[PDB]
Amino acid sequence: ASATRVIQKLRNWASGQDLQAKLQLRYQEIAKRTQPPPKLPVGPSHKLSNNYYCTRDGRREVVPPSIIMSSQKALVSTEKKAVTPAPPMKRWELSKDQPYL
Amino acid sequence: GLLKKTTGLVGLAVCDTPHERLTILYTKTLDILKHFPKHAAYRKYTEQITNEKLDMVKAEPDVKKLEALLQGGEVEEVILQAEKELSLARKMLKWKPWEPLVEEPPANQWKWPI
Amino acid sequence: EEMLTNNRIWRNRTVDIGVVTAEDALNYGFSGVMLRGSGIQWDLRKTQPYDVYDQVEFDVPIGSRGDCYDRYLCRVEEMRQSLRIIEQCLNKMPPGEIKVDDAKVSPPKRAEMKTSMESLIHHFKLYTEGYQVPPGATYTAIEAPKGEFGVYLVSDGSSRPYRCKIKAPGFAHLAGLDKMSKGHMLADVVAIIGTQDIVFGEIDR
Amino acid sequence: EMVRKCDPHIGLLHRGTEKLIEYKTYLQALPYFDRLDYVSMMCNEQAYSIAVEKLLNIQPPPRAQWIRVLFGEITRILNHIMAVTTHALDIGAMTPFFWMFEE
Amino acid sequence: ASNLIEVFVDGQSVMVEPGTTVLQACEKVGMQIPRFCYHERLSVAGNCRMCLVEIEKAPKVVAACAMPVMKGWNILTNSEKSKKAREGVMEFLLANHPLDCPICDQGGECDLQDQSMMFGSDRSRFLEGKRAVEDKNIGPLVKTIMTRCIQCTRCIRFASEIAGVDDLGTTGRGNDMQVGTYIEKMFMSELSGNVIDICPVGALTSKPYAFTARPWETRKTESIDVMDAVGSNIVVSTRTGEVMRILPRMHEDINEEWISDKTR
Amino acid sequence: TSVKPIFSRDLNEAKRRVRELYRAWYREVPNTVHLMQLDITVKQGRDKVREMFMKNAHVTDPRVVDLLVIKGKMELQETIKVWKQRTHVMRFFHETETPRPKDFLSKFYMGHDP
Amino acid sequence: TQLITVDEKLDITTLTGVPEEHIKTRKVRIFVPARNNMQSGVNNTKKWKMEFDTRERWENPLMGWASTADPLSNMVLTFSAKEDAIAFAEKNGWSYDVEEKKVPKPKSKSYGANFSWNKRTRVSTK
Amino acid sequence: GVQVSPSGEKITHTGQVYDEKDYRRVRFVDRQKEVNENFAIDLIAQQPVNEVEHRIIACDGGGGALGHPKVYINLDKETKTGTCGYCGLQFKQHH
Amino acid sequence: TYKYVNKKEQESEVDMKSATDNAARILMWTELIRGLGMTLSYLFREPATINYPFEKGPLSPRFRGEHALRRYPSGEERCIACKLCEAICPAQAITIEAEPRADGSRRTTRYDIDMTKCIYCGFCQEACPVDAIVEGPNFEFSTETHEELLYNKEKLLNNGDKWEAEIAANIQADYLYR
Amino acid sequence: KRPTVRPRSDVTHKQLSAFGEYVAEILPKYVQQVQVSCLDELEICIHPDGVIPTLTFLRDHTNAQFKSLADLTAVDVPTRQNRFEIVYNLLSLRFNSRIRVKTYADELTPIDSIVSVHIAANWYEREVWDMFGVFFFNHPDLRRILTDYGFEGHPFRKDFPLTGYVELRYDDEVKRVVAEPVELAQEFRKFDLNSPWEAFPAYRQPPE
Ligand code: SF4
Ligand code: SF4
Ligand code: SF4
Ligand code: SF4
Ligand code: FES
Ligand code: NA
Ligand SMILES: [Zn+2]
Repeated sequence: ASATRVIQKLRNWASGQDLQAKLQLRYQEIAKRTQPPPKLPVGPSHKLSNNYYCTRDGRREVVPPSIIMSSQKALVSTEKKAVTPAPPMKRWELSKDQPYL
Repeated sequence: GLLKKTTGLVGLAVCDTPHERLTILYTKTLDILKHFPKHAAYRKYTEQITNEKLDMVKAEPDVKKLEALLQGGEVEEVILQAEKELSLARKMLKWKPWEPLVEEPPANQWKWPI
Repeated sequence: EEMLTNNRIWRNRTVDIGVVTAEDALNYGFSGVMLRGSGIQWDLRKTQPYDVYDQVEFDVPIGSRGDCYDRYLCRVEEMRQSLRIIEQCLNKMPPGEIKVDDAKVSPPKRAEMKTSMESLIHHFKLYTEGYQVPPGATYTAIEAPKGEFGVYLVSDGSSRPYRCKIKAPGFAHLAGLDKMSKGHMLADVVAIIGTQDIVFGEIDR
Repeated sequence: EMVRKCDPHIGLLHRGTEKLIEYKTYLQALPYFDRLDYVSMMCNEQAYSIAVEKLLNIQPPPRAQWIRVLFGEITRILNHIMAVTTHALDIGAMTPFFWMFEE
Repeated sequence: ASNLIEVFVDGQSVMVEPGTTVLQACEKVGMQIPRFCYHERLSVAGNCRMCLVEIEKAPKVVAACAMPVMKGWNILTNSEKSKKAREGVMEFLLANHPLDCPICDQGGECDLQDQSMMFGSDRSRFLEGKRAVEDKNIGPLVKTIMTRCIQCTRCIRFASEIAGVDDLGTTGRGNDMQVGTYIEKMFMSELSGNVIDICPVGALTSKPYAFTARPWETRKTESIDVMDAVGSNIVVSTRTGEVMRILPRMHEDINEEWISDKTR
Repeated sequence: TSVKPIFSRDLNEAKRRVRELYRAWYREVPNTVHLMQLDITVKQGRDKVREMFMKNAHVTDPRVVDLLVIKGKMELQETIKVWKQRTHVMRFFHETETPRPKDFLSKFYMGHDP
Repeated sequence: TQLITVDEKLDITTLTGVPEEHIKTRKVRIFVPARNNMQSGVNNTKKWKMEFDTRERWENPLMGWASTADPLSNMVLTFSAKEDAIAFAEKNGWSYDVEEKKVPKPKSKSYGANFSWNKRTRVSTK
Repeated sequence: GVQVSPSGEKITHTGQVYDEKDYRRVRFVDRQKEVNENFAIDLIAQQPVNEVEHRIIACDGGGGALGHPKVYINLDKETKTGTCGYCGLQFKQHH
Repeated sequence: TYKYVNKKEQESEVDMKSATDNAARILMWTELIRGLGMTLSYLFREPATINYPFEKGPLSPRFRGEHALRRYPSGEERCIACKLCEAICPAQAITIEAEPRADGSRRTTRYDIDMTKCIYCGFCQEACPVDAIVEGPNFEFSTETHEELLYNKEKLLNNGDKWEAEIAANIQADYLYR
Repeated sequence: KRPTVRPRSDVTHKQLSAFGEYVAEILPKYVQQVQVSCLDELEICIHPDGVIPTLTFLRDHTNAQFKSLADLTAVDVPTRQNRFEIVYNLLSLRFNSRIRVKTYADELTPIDSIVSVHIAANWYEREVWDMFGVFFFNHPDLRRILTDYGFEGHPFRKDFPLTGYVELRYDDEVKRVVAEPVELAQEFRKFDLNSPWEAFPAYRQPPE
């Protein structure tokens, strides 16, 4: 910040940039090191009614894997059609912001 | 349409005659598939996959429009995949995966938690 | 970029150094920039998004030559795209709570812990036993800065993992160093180690 | 100076993290992930947090996910600085390391 | 054989003797009903109501510890009504319970803590003050912190039936009902120390053991008592090379669930 | 008692591999003593090889013998390549270890361990 | 590829890297752990456990910490059946003692017995 | 507070002090045994007893969320004070 | 969406002008001169170096530093030997023993932190129900021996008595975020 | 819509279930089990003979194209007679999908190396050999990768102790680093954490 106008011109010319607008050293633009106290909000389960845990228990909704085929207990068995694991991924579009560097 | 300058992928070169090359590979794949047993699922499904792609190649003479139908990337990636399927079919003929299960596991081999 | 990008010495040390083809990169187990440097259009934040990545706009830099110079350009541009995401995160930061409102998983706030009987019990149990995880296994992957970072985590139903296998992207990349270094000098090998972007905390675990 | 074979010997930083995690609770195991790719710390945490969240069948709240992406991309910059400038330092260009490590 | 009757636990058939309770039928399918007042070696009490479970096609939940099973009943141990009954009961237990877990010896091996984790809600909506009761001195072996008591009456039934000492009872009624001796009196049976185990909460704890250990620390060594010729099976809890306490180890043909105060 | 073999169908075929590995270790000792500058004789190095082989002389299962040879070939490889350092080779000789006495009385005096 | 005939006990002790002292002098206990009498839950009495014989712990002169020379002092292995645990100990060459699982005996509970006309089961208090 | 054993070593608030014949005393030669001098047992006993109008008083230790979990203390017994199990403060009922 | 980082291969014809500009760039090292310009521009920038130890790097109230054991305003210890910190400690760096104090209080007789096991994670101070164990702000406690970093209860209580004024003020600044 | 619970779709479960049937019908010689978890992850469990045919099929078949091996690891389950579960995690960029292939092994039954299918498997198989002691047939260069030179045992086995059997120090008499039996100033403290009350009734095992 304290560079003379001559040195500012020199370093601006040498770099090819306007360095004074984006100094890497921090001055008064940053936050104060003491702040007012926060008051944080509470989540959606902070209710006094209609809030039974059994209606919002994600862990108790997990179940064992579905057995599609088992050589032991579950036989898997017009021409049945072939399938893929998922549909083919669509091609990405070229960026409109800046397609080429 | 004008021939591609690059495929966009390092090591994959542009094909000058993609329609001909795809026809060769797909036709070759259907020949080796006739050597499979009729009931083998690999035969039935691979025949469906290959015939569907062969009919697209017959249908569309434009490379760009053909790439849109095949949905397998650049036509050179489609050719590469076609060669991979043919190589697989030769191996499946010797492996014979259509045969019954070679052995059951121990009863609790796949039981989790223990 | 002013120092390196167009510098003829920098280009002489990185152009056509450690060229990897797209097909080899896939078969060698490469991910991240080691794929995109060879033109493979893949990035898990776009293909398999997690958290709020489907709500931000950014571009995936793609290489054309599969060499160290293209991978350097990809990483420089990825930093520019990160700034683009950060800007959206700053403006779109929503209000509300910062952990799941579910005291059998996330510990309750300290004021609740010191007032309510349930909160104290749940605080006590979460910091001693921990939460039980229903049995199962997942392979979870993200687009880490070095490539696909994965965990294969097995639960046996208890509060301790049964098995945790970590997939480090650099483990496959270093395994490809011998492939990438063929027909190159010792000084090139120094460049190719750098181009893989390797940390041994993750390769060795 | 032509390189005929590269044989990388590793395990010189193998510390048995994966075995140690078996003796930890899920929360106790979290800091081990900071110390894996210890240039991309928060991204390692995020991978493990998502895996646990999946097995728990719970989701983190909206503001947490925006924070996690925000810091994920800060971390990516932290990583790419280290990747680019040390790579340059190994090729002889020492100066970019210093400018960017102040960032 | 002919006396066995068919009931269902969540649709699975079980053959049980006449008089078998709903709680016991669930045991035969490996399902443990939550409980506080029930203890299999004491007389049924049915006062805590943590074992309430829905019977299919019946609109009132039944106390599983006391209700005999009827032929054809389908016990839905995980139905929404069962689950909401457990949450409601747990919420009542925790309303006046003291925020004592850090200073309470039961912490980490507490059935109130654990069944709260597994069957209760995760938060409190109780916005009042809490009850607090004074503590009774019943001797050098058992410490009483009766604000933690949940009025399950297990100690009263142990003292009367197992130990043959009719000195424990309840005084008052309503929210003010207090477990104790009314007068200043010592609880010094040769079996007295077993009330520490069967008290589900930290209301009754071991004076010699107080504050020395947490249960996740201790290594358990299963062993035998030598203070007499009975050969009671015990667990020797140790930590960092030191013996911390002696617990009973169940053996149906010797000491069942109990030990003597010398053994303890 | 029907098992898959690894390499050897019987203990006689496995013994043949053991003798080959023993020959390879025997020839390597003088080169290792010389290249690593170990402060031991060649005779002392070959006696140690012998003692390590006889630590497993009681094994009868051909599969276990197969895996002992596989591991012995690996150890030989990291010795010939000088991937092992002197500290690693000298570890076989336990030169700072006070051996545990084998009689009842000496163990009784020392402590409680059998 | 074909099968071969290996008519001997499976024994992998030479491939495990365990020092000989910690194979031959060790004694494992195969048992179902007893219920903690402080709690009524029975979920921890469902699996078979293998644990090693306890060895000497001593006071660390500096801090007073508990020191040990037993590398197996914390080893606990879980098994779905007694026969799985026995099989695992035998192939590792560990002498073992196996204790039979203890199940609580079935009991007759009658809330009505608390109010008997002429039996000693009548409770004096509720 | 801090006292000294016959060997001259300071005794801690936990009652620790080496024996005269304990070799481990060598560790303090030309160094020092660290002993905190503010014994909590002596300082808590210096606090006055709090007089209250009710038979149940709540203690959270002061400072609200900066203290300890809020607990309720019974003051019916007139022959002794109710002590807080967390912070050790004493309360007595006025009548 | 994707972008090319090095696909500028729209090959075109070359004029004399552009061929000469290319010739000047090669023969007169112009891009190498731009590099020197950049390093020259830094020469005349104020350096980012601070004058340690007279100046310090900025820190925040959340900073995790050297541990301490705190008291209530009366002087009574806050720790009531619950062992939640010991249970959660991911490094098993905490060792605790306790017994009834002479006045019947639940208090520790051992509270050790192996500072060379500890990973300075702050999990202990999250887990403590009474704000007894905290990581303070001090980070300048390097020692000349390993043994000096095996803190016992007396050391940890002296750290609390040494640093409470700053520790209290940092807790007042952050506790509403906890 | 229930803010704390993870949202779920049935589309991926149906797609993965159908592809699971497809794989099982094509490879009945090897496929022992197919399942799709409620996390929507497909696992193909195969006999160990089927490793090379199965993984070749998944790499090269046009409707599969699992060309990227994400990772390859083992799980030790001592209660199983084949205690080692071998897990392959595969990625298909074409269909943006993942699949898991599982087989098993014991201490004396090697698995086939899949380096001819994925060169990526090279170091992973070395890691499995090093950490678990499972041998791989036809591996180009199989040897330890993470452990120290001359290290004895496979530390990721459940019955290998956490701190091992040997420790290192510098000995001034011989002037080198030496290996000695492990002796700990503070023993690792074992915590018994499991609640004796059941957490997940959906996974309750039959009472037998
Ligand atoms: S009895 Fe249980 S819930 Fe009550 S204070 Fe003690 S540990 Fe906490
Ligand atoms: S003191 Fe314990 S056993 Fe007795 S009634 Fe109260 S909670 Fe039940
Ligand atoms: S900061 Fe972390 S590692 Fe250190 S003592 Fe606290 S919990 Fe343990
Ligand atoms: S410091 Fe806190 S958490 Fe640790 S034992 Fe003391 S009161 Fe409990
Ligand atoms: S256990 Fe049935 S009401 Fe108490
Ligand atoms: Na109790
Ligand atoms: Zn208080």
